[PDB]
Amino acid sequence: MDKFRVYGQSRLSGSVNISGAKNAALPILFAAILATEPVKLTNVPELKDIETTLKILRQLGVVVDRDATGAVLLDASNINHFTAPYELVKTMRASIWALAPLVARFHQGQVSLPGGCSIGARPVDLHISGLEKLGADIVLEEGYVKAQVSDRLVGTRIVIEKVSVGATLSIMMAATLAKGTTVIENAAREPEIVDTADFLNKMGAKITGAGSAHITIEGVERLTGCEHSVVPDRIETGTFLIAAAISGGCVVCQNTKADTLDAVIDKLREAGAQVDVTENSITLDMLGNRPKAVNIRTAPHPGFPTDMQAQFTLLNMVAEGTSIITETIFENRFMHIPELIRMGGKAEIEGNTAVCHGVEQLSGTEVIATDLRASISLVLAGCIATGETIVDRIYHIDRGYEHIEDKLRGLGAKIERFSG
Amino acid sequence: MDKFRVYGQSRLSGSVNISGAKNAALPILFAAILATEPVKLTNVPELKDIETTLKILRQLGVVVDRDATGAVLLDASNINHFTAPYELVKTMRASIWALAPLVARFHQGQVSLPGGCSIGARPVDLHISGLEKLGADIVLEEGYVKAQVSDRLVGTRIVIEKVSVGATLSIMMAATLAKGTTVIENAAREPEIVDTADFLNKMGAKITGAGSAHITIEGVERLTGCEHSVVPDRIETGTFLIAAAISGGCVVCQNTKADTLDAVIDKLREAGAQVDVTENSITLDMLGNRPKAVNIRTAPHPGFPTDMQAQFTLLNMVAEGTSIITETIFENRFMHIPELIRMGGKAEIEGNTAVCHGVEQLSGTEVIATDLRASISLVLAGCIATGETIVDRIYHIDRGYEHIEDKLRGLGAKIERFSG
Ligand SMILES: CC(=O)N[C@H]1[C@@H](OP(=O)(O)OP(=O)(O)OC[C@H]2O[C@@H](n3ccc(=O)[nH]c3=O)[C@H](O)[C@@H]2O)O[C@H](CO)[C@@H](O)[C@@H]1O
Ligand SMILES: CC(=O)N[C@H]1[C@@H](OP(=O)(O)OP(=O)(O)OC[C@H]2O[C@@H](n3ccc(=O)[nH]c3=O)[C@H](O)[C@@H]2O)O[C@H](CO)[C@@H](O)[C@@H]1O
Repeated sequence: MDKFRVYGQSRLSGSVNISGAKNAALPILFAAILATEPVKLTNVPELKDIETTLKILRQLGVVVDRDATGAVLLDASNINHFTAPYELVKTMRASIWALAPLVARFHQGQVSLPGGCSIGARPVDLHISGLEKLGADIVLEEGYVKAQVSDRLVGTRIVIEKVSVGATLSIMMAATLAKGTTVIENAAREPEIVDTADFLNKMGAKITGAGSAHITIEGVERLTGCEHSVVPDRIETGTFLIAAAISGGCVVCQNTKADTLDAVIDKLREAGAQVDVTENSITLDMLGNRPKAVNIRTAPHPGFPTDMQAQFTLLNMVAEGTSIITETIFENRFMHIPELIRMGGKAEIEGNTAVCHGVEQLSGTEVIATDLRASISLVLAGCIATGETIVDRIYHIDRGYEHIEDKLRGLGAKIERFSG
Repeated sequence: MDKFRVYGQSRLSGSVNISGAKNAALPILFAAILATEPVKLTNVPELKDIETTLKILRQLGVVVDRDATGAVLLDASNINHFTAPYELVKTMRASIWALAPLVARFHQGQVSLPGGCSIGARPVDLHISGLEKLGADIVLEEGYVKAQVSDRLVGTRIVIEKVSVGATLSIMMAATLAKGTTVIENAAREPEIVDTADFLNKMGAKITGAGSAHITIEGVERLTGCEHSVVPDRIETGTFLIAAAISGGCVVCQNTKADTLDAVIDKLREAGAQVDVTENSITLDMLGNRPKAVNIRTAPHPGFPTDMQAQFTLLNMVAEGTSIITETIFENRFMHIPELIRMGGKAEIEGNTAVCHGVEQLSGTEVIATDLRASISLVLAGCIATGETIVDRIYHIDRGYEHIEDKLRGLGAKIERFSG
């Protein structure tokens, strides 16, 4: 079981290159099940979630591999299996995205129903419901969501009652091959949804409104292929900007997208940080100052992203003053708080809210990671805490961050991967 | 990684012997740190939690082992180490109970601060707070809760603002050796607390009011030793009564305690079960009938116990009608719902409430265990579901149930433990 050994107080400063969004690459890879011609994806991060997706894709008949240039070449021209197996699905619930394109293109699909997840209740009722409105017959047999449709899907008006990133993407994917026009009202607006829509359009789709709560899709017979550069990862960017904010350092993020982090950037400024945004980079200079506590409320884009919640919890735990953190997306995503309390942090939880009291310094000790995106807060804490910190079960971190040790070391952090 | 293979529909009927309460044996074993003379505990279940406690106890200088008769012999006359190490504490947060007796008897103690736990936020602020009111100086250093006191503790009035089983037990333990009298208002009333108090009294303690919200303890210089038979486990009993209730069978639980399951028994009757209570046994006969849905609201004893919540969720998922399950103890203890949904169950979660719709039959498939007490619901589901069911990560089950496969097989269930 790999662990991270991170050392005493450090000023995190320097340059770091931002990779493509994990959550844009993932849905794009599943959407690729629709491509009848070669696909070439660039700027795809190198982390476990991508590898798992490739394993699922390959067992469907898709030929896909990353070459020496780092680009992902994919050929889905001969899919001959239409099931995403339980053995793989259980490791990454996002694989539910395989159902939509499979049934839209091949009129049948099967995916293991995602079970429980630590961070909260995550049913996929909205995905099923949306596909059913497009004309799909779906049943649950032996733990598998089985979808079938006698003819091409049929576009129609669809109002998702809850703001859902996943459901918005499943429905949109399926809608690209449906007969007529589909309209997704109350659609999630996340930047990854915009990128997937742009990807599909480059292959012949006709999607407009992506980024808004009103999506319009004019179905087509089939999609071809394309080359696509994945949109910069706003969460990785936010995470590194936070690295400087919590250490009083100065960090420059390269290859960023200016407008996908407004909520995060505003909070960093509210906390006392100076941030400079150029078309392709973002620089945060904490001017060697301690952060000022700021309240946080997670919500769908463009509001504050839940994937940046833990990162900001850490910022608040070392800031000056008291703050209120409210999580409205996943009601049980505070696992990092008690791990941070072990390091000297001060906070109290009540429902979906946490009230933190900032402290001057954290102290190193052993802590456990459990959330692929949120747990990064523990590694960051190790970088600014006194003495030594041991972050166990970092395999979670490897699912949501590429070359995390190299990128952090590049900012002055003393971190080494070991086992035993 | 061990898993359970359980087979198709079965009527669970027969006799099963109930063991001592895991949660009475655990606090009693930590309370034993106070004993200056030999201790002999009988009716102690054989499950992982006991083994972990013994490992912690042994590294303190306590000589303790279960003999061939199954009895646990303990000698804490020569404790020479006063730290419960992170390596052990992280596997069972209940080890926090080691701090109270250590500081009360040796005036110093050290225990790793429990980190995060899947089922919910579980701080121990009340334990620390209570010990501090008794005269202990406590600090958090390098992830360890360090307690110290220059002289014997001093008894005083203590009002725990929240109903807490753990805090009620830490404070009571420490109070037995404090100077003067301690009064614990708003104390938790659980049967295991009554049993621990009876155990301590047999060693010279002077505790009255256990079982009520008002505990009175007259401190003494030192405690001696005794022989004690652990109180029957109400949760294991409830679990087996439920086995019959969900399968229309008839089960007889031997060596039970009549009055520790009133809430559970009433709900079973509300659900259509016939239950006969004798001084030493409880029999549930479902008369081969399907259960009638019943609402559930968890709360401190004598209300409905959270440790029986999943078990009843399963009962509701196969009952007739709709039900509302509200969890007020641990807000994130519904992990079993999505695993049960995979088996054909119907339910929707909203906050700390789950609304279930009973179905006629469940269907076998693979599911994952994650809660030492709650996950037993998944194994039970396997017993009544059609076809085959695979319950993975049963090591959790082994922490909270002794010889679970043997006891279930003894009721007609087809279950086998395997790996790979
Ligand atoms: C692979 C991926 O991109 N994962 C991201 C995606 O997850 P995810 O796909 O789950 O995001 P959703 O926006 O769909 O849903 C968030 C909330 O909606 C609920 N819900 C969702 C679907 C449904 O059918 N029914 C339902 O009740 C969920 O239980 C949860 O409370 O968005 C989250 C919020 O930005 C991120 O933290 C995840 O990292
Ligand atoms: C070893 C053992 O006996 N474990 C049992 C014990 O756990 P446990 O010792 O945690 O029980 P508690 O009754 O003390 O507490 C339950 C609730 O109180 C909160 N709390 C508790 C202590 C504290 O200092 N601060 C605080 O906020 C917890 O976060 C939780 O929400 O009771 C639970 C409820 O019967 C059972 O499900 C556990 O299996």
